[PDB]
Amino acid sequence: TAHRFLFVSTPVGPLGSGRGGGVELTLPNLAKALTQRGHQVSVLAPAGSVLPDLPLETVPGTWQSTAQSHGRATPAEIPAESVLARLWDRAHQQQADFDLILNFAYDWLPLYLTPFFKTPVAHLISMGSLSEVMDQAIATSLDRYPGSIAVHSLAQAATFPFGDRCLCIGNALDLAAYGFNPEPEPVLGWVGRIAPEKGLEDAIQAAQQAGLPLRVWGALTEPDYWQRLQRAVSYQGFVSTDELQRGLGRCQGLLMTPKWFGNVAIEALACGLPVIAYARGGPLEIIEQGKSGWLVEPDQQAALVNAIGQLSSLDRAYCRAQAEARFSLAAMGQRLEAWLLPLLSR
Amino acid sequence: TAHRFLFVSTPVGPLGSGRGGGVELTLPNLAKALTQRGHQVSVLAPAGSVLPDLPLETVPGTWQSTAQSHGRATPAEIPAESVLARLWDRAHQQQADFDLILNFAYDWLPLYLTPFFKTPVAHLISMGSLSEVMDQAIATSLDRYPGSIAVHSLAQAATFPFGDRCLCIGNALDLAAYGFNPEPEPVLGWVGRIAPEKGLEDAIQAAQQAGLPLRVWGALTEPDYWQRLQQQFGDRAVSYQGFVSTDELQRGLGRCQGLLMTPKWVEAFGNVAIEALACGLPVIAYARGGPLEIIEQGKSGWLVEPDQQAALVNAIGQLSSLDRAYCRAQAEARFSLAAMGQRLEAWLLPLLSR
Ligand SMILES: C[C@H](O)[C@H](O)C1=Nc2c(nc(N)[nH]c2=O)NC1
Ligand SMILES: C[C@H](O)[C@H](O)C1=Nc2c(nc(N)[nH]c2=O)NC1
Repeated sequence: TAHRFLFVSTPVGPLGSGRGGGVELTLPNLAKALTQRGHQVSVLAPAGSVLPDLPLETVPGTWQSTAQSHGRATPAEIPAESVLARLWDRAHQQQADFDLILNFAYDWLPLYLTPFFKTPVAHLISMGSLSEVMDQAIATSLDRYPGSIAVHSLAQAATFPFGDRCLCIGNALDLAAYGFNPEPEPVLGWVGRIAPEKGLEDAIQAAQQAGLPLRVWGALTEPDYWQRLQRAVSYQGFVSTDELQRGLGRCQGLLMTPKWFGNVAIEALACGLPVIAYARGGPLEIIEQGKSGWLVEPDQQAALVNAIGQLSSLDRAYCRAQAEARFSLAAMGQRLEAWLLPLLSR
Repeated sequence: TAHRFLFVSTPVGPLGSGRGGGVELTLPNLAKALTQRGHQVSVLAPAGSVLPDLPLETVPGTWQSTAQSHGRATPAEIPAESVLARLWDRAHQQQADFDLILNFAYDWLPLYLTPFFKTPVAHLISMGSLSEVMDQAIATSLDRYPGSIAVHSLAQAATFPFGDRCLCIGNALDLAAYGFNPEPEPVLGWVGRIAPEKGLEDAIQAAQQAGLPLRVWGALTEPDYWQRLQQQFGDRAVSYQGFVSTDELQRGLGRCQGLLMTPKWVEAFGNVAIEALACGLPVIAYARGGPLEIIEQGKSGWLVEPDQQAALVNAIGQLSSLDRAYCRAQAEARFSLAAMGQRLEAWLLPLLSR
């Protein structure tokens, strides 16, 4: 019995714009994870979204603000011509053409709508607790529909008082499309949305360690920013994952310095690129200290320097071995089936 | 054929508190207007609500911010522990116990949720255009579910582009609570919140000049304002006659020769003109918004030029031309529960499926 799934993406931005964060990696990988087992998976996402191979349906409208831009007492916002609202209205309309509906939005409304749907609606939470309304909505969903919530990390699960009631699936990626290369060259990678404050700001600043360039990937937003330390910093634009990975794989190490998934680490490993992260949040469950990467104290600009000088120690083939050992699609396949299948009956 | 209805109140505040606004009068009245015609009506409302003779279930939560205090580009807010969201969740729980659910809340969420219900949801919009997100929600609802949206006035409909596709049910009240009084005292009425920038100094000035003392009705939050009113006018000029209730209002109001109605906002539908007619009171109102379709000019009242003393003074000196018996007959004819019942049935019975 092959089942039919509908994935409703994040409303902060179009899939494959770079603006939807880590959902743009996880959504297609978890989709591919089920299609490989003979399931049908169809995606619904904001207008402007791109997705190879997969039945996609898009809807135009106003993007949802970022959640890490609002307090804890701040309410859920539904602006005019909300894309989120129209995404869900749309899912509701076709609910009977599907066996289950998985939501990837870190948003109140999808959770709230769960009992209003006849088709079972499972939810994959992507961030820690940020809002009171959001935690209350996840909790209400659990209470009525147990097992229907999931998470990637336990450090994510632990920010919730209902934390132990959420499943863990962790995170995967399509290993086949990442080429592991030994050829390293003194470069250094960094991969994300190049925001006003993501880790430049203040992680390039620790690229001085051996005056190393820091080749920067990521979708460039429309506004400007720019020059401190006079311009040894090799740049890149957005580009597909396959162009990313060739350009990335040939780094000596990848840096991560977010404020606190973050399933970028996991891409670097798939190329045998050792990760230097802050010993904080997600990275701790991905990186194995002084083996696949370094996990240093946050906010030093000194610890990182040292970490970057110790890269040659780490076996690059080991990084690639971990990535395969844990983070395959085939394993994430089973874990999704041991999450969703039971909800088709309960 | 009788049916079962579920009425879901406003999330701005409890019923029986003053915070729910005109829903505090509309909801019971429309409810009563169906029960006195065979139907059953239940009510869902926020924690604290007081509502007699009618099955009431109350719901805990944060109240919803009044829509008029937000601008047009502002989003819809759903706060943590929202009474609004919990109301509509509870309604959906019991949806199969009723033939139709009628929403009284001026908010995005109940409108968005209409296709998500198997039981028909009808919406009584209570204010004029305020937001982009609310206007589009009603618009969407109109398209998919024509005949689903009702309004109190054409003046309020006129604020929306799609106003022509809304139904005007007007308004009603329980006439038996209001005593017709054909012989009033030499006094004038004014009803509403006692604060600055609310129309009262206009009504005091025009009353005094006319040679009649004014009697007032409503909430006084700032005593310094009241003493300041006495300072610059007269101790005789204006007289507190209590808060509003409804039985105290119809007692005290019927005794006046006229209601001076001098509001600022571009409506004030505003129940009070209807209630004044119920006691056989002629209304002297500003010629704008709701009263333009309430008062028949020169027969049940006078519609006058806004913010102008001479215009009130002239209307006051023509109150005696107006038959108080007529004021009552138009309240009986246009604003009765009996009359609202057919309109509600004209509107809601076609919306029933099965
Ligand atoms: C990966 C993560 O889900 C993504 O970066 C974000 N998603 C969301 C967000 N904010 C909201 N309101 N909703 C989301 O789904 N901010 C960031
Ligand atoms: C009758 C009048 O419309 C009522 O007092 C109000 N209701 C509401 C309001 N604001 C919102 N958001 N919702 C309501 O139902 N402001 C005033």
